Amino acid sequence: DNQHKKIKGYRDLSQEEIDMMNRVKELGSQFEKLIQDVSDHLRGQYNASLHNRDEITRIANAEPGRWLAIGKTDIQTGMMAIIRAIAQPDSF
Amino acid sequence: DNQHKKIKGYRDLSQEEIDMMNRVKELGSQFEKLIQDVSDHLRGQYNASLHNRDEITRIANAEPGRWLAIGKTDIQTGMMAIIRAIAQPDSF
Amino acid sequence: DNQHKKIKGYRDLSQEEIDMMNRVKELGSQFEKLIQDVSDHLRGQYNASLHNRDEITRIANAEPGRWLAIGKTDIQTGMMAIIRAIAQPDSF
Amino acid sequence: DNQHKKIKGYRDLSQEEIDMMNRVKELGSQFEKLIQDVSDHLRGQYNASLHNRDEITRIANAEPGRWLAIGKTDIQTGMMAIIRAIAQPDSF
Amino acid sequence: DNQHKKIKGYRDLSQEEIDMMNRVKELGSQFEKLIQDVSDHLRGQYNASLHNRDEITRIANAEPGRWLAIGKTDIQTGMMAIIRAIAQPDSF
Amino acid sequence: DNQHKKIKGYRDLSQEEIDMMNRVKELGSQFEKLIQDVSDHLRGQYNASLHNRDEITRIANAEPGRWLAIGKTDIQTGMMAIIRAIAQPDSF
Ligand SMILES: Nc1nc(=O)c2ncn([C@@H]3O[C@@H]4COP(=O)(O)O[C@H]5[C@@H](O)[C@H](n6cnc7c(N)ncnc76)O[C@@H]5COP(=O)(O)O[C@@H]3[C@@H]4O)c2[nH]1
Ligand SMILES: Nc1nc(=O)c2ncn([C@@H]3O[C@@H]4COP(=O)(O)O[C@H]5[C@@H](O)[C@H](n6cnc7c(N)ncnc76)O[C@@H]5COP(=O)(O)O[C@@H]3[C@@H]4O)c2[nH]1
Ligand SMILES: Nc1nc(=O)c2ncn([C@@H]3O[C@@H]4COP(=O)(O)O[C@H]5[C@@H](O)[C@H](n6cnc7c(N)ncnc76)O[C@@H]5COP(=O)(O)O[C@@H]3[C@@H]4O)c2[nH]1
Repeated sequence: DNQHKKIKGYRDLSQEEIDMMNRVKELGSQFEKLIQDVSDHLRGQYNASLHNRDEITRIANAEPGRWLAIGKTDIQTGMMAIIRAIAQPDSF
Repeated sequence: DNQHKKIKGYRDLSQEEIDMMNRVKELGSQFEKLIQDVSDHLRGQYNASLHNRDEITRIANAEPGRWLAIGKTDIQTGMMAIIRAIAQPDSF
Repeated sequence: DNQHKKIKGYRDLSQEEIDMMNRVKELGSQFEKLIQDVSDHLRGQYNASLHNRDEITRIANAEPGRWLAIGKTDIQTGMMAIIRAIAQPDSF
Repeated sequence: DNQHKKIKGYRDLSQEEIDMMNRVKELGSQFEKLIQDVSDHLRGQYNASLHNRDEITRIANAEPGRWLAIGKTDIQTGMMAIIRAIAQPDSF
Repeated sequence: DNQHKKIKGYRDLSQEEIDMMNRVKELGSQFEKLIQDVSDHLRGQYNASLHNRDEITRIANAEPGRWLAIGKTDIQTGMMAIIRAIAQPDSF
Repeated sequence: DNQHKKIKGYRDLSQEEIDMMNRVKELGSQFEKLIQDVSDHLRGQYNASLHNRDEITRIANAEPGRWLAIGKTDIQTGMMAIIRAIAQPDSF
């Protein structure tokens, strides 16, 4: 019970603050779905092109799965930073 | 006309690809609105607390405007990386 | 009371988990002190060298205050990522 | 001998500067130990929960090992940036 | 034809702008070659030292391939950010 | 003399290693010049458009100076990471 009191820097949050944090989290869920959809597109693109070496080489050179992972991490850490701006912990 | 042909690594894109890129951009617009709303909350919070030194010191120590800017940059660069995964330029 | 239940993805945490999170936060406090000490060194270095244009130009070109801010942000976001690995939210 | 003279932008450093850089490196060693401890916790958590599919799915969805790696990289690059603020190379 | 008009925020670009963007891309190609050369050095270093456990352990602890990948990503995203400063999309 | 021995994790470097590190630094100097050129373009663009509010608003919304600074930092930290892959310090 009341885990936050045990965590350093955590402070009490009002309903407005919690609602804003949850708004950020919800938008992120939409990004997650978009990322899954892009991953699904990539899976199809790769499959459609196996045996067509030129396209497989082009896709390997574009590295789209690596870039999608980069984007996912930036989206998640940006969400965390916005939420920190709302929640405002009293610690480094 | 056809600026992309002049830009290195840029390739022709199908309507499905362009639609996915635009989907990413649209979700980002929603993030922009959320960020503005958080900035507006912060402006109000600061204003409501001027002359209450303890709260002004607490807010200064939490640095919420800096964290909001950090989050904005991560959201934008993540969008760029997801869009690169869709668009797949043929260059470093 | 029990703010975490209202925040999406947040889950109950055991004492061991909270103790590890707090360990991360404590180490960060040590980094904060080190960063302040470096900022103090920089303030002195700059002061000692005003009127010695060559050194002031060299310091301006090294941009040490900007680099210290870069380091501070990376330390804080790394702390946040380690703490997320311990706390393990059930959301994007 | 005197490798630094051969490296562009590297400049001579006083004992105080070297001591501060080493202070940063030492604090980092403490972070390394903490990261290993978290990795050990994660290994145990996973092991304790194999055959309990719901928990294994939850852990896979939280991606704590990926987040721990993210945190490690941010800690290391932040250390590098703080050390650059102390050492102040005369190059881009 | 004219894919840019279909992509949100994309604007018409003059020849000077496109030439600057391509200048960035070209410099990046030079970085790609340097990165390949470093990867080749690492491959040789590892090979030359197999059976010399102490050196293999030292290399594993330095993690140079991971650091090279980190550097590659930072170079590519920095290129993207400079190009965005030139191209100036009218969107988030 | 021999400052590196006093810095933790620093190891002796061969001429080939130092030459590769310097190659990275040199390429970076080329990036610095390109960044200055882009900054100069931006200064001119802004100047040419003062009193044309629509263009000044568009430029303010694109935030090209902020994006150029983002790119500069990513280029510099990527250089640092590549150089760490060559130099291979024996510390966290
Ligand atoms: N002042 C204050 N009071 C709070 O109650 C509170 N709760 C969170 N925060 C801070 O918000 C910011 C963003 O949170 P996010 O959920 O994105 O990341 C969180 C989330 O991924 C995870 N986490 C924290 N608590 C829990 C929890 N109870 N369950 C699951 N995951 C958790 O660990 C990350 C980092 O936490 P901190 O980096 O220590 O504090 C956070 C951070 O500064 C708070 N700040
Ligand atoms: N002016 C100046 N004089 C110096 O003697 C000096 N030594 C280091 N630095 C700069 O400090 C900053 C942080 O150093 P860190 O050790 O975290 O990263 C270092 C470290 O990981 C690695 N490295 C450099 N020299 C060695 C070395 N001799 N042995 C092992 N690793 C080394 O390569 C990284 C990047 O070096 P640079 O990015 O070229 O210069 C560094 C950087 O700006 C110096 N700056
Ligand atoms: N205003 C404007 N008009 C343009 O014509 C234009 N073209 C690109 N940009 C923006 O430049 C910046 C850097 O571009 P880079 O090529 O590094 O990344 C690009 C590139 O990796 C990829 N991409 C975009 N279009 C194509 C394309 N036609 N073919 C291949 N890859 C493409 O997707 C990345 C992100 O694009 P955005 O993040 O939506 O817009 C870019 C970005 O802001 C433009 N901005």
